Amino acid sequence: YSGPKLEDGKVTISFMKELMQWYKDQKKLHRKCAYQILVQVKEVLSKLSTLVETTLKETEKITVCGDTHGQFYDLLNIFELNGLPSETNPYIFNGDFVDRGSFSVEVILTLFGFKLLYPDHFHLLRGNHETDNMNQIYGFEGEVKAKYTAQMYELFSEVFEWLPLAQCINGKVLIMHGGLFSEDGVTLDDIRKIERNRQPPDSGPMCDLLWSDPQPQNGRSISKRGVSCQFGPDVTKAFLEENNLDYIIRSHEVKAEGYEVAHGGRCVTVFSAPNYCDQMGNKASYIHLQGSDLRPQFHQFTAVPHPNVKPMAYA
Ligand SMILES: C[C@]1(C(=O)O)[C@@H]2CC[C@@H](O2)[C@@]1(C)C(=O)O
Ligand SMILES: [Mn+2]
Ligand SMILES: [Mn+2]
Repeated sequence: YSGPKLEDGKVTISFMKELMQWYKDQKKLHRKCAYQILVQVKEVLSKLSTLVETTLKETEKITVCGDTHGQFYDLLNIFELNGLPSETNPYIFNGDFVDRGSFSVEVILTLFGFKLLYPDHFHLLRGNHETDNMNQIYGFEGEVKAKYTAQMYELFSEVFEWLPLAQCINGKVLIMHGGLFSEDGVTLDDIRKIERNRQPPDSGPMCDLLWSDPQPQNGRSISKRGVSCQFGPDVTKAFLEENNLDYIIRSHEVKAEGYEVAHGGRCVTVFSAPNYCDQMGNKASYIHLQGSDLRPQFHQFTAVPHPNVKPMAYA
């Protein structure tokens, strides 16, 4: 083994640079190093609140990315366009890191590595795909079994259970993978209090955060996905008012331009997997927020080449 090695058992910036190159070249991180990253990141995530609360000073910025779905070469493109993560270039990845794309292992270990390196500036929120039933079907479990072992997969599953479910910036912008709730009256404190270290239930606030979608018409509808609901602009308005928020950013749906702003400004979708599954032909985007101006600034990007491995090859 002549690949990336942790230094004194810990992630460093040089390790991360070596790792990204190793992965670009289609090589595998030694199982012992992967294991160390997973055990250490479990510890880090398990100490976090279900609702991560982050203050952005006036001179600070943050980048918000939506679904990446194992599109590792596109993840590298994000970092090339927007800079590597650091204490002055923080990131939030809003769920759905794995499944569908066939470089899910490379995406997730790169994301976990950066979480370890910059724990206060590199944020990961759970998506509906960071779950066992989804991973069993949509590629990630197959990919981990192919590259490592079932035991390694079990560890990933345990780590995913500790991913926080939402993040609030400056008490003004709430970020979650899916969206808002099937019942009125949910508060930020209710979210804080969710016991998240589990597979999601098929109903209730944890399910909704990971699974719901906005709809343009007022009200709520039964979801076509078979779980959670669609929520209209009236739902969003009431939730923002009760919680003293400005707007929400969510992900969870492909958008041709990589983003959408619904509910009159109140419900933003960001989606960061361009040409999704090598077929959708969509642009992707990421968002910049600034401490002095939390209105979203969209930055679009398009797919880059990757090795010839088909989406879902491991599913
Ligand atoms: C189909 C998708 C998936 O994750 O299964 C994939 C494509 C759009 C979005 O990401 C999706 C609907 C989601 O679950 O977030
Ligand atoms: Mn998704
Ligand atoms: Mn999703």
